[PDB]
Amino acid sequence: TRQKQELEEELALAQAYLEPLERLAALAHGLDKSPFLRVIPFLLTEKELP
Amino acid sequence: LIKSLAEKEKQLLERLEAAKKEAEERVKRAEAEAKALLE
Repeated sequence: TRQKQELEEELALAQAYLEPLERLAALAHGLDKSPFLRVIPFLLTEKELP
Repeated sequence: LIKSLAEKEKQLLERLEAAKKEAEERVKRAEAEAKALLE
């Protein structure tokens, strides 16, 4: 039961941010952990980017 | 903003490699002067 609850929580938390983490990693595939630039990623709102 | 940034950071690291090689060159000429003056 502990393994099932942990696996269900892990599957839910993975599905909550599955495609967006992949898209952000594909966008930031040049400086992911480079020691000159931190990349603040934010799952933010609709097209009000200004 | 993926491929060009990766290759630019690689080229920055290559210039750092060139600086480490010229520091090794300074170690080399220090060795050369030490042996020549001892001789």
